[PDB]
Amino acid sequence: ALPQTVRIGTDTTYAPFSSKDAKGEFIGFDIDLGNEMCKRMQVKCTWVASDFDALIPSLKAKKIDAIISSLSITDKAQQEIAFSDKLYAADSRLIAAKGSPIQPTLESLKGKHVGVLQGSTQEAYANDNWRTKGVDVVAYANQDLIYSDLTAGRLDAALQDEVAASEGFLKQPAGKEYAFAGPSVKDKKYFGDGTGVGLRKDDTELKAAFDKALTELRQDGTYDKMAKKYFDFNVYGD
Ligand SMILES: NC(=[NH2+])NCCC[C@H](N)C(=O)O
Ligand code: NA
Repeated sequence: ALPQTVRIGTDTTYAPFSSKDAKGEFIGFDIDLGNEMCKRMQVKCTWVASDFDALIPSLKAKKIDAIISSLSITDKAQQEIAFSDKLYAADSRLIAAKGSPIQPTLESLKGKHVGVLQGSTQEAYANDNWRTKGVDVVAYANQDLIYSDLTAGRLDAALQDEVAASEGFLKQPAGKEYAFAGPSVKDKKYFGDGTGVGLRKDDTELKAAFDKALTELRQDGTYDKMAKKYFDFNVYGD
């Protein structure tokens, strides 16, 4: 027994998953997935923009009903909220200036300024592994601020979801001087297993509804066709 309107929170500074076009309309793979699921659920949905670190608290306060915002399914997150089945895979990777020697290692990063999104898995990773050991880890309200501070030369590097960095910055005008610094950083504990719809633990029926719709759009090929708009690779992963 779902609500008539499902309110979905997202942070719109994470192309190609969630961002705003020139008119301020919400666009991206997340938006397409959410709208497609809502359609199949036969509910109305309202998109709600907010800073990433506000999403889980807004959810718990019932100011939104769901989060679709490249939110990784982690053990930690599941202490607070529930998730749909996996929407797509999301590894983390560092970016730095082209021809930077930088690596995602303590040895490389000590004394350098590294940007992370506040409230993200990447902030947790960097705070635990890098900030404690003397890396200047800087946390930001949103990812656009990070990209800006990076191109302004205030940051040496930045850690975020690999596909967001690549499609949303590196392959975009602002990022032509930049590249990945080292390989993706795999850490089961911190980065979880792909992303999913974030939900209140007790909203069992909403989760089942989302899961049902997600299954169905994967089954009839809609998932792959939508994904093809953004990616020429297997975004879903395993
Ligand atoms: N729309 C966004 N800004 N998403 C950031 C997601 C970062 C990371 N995957 C996390 O779950 O913490
Ligand atoms: Na599947």
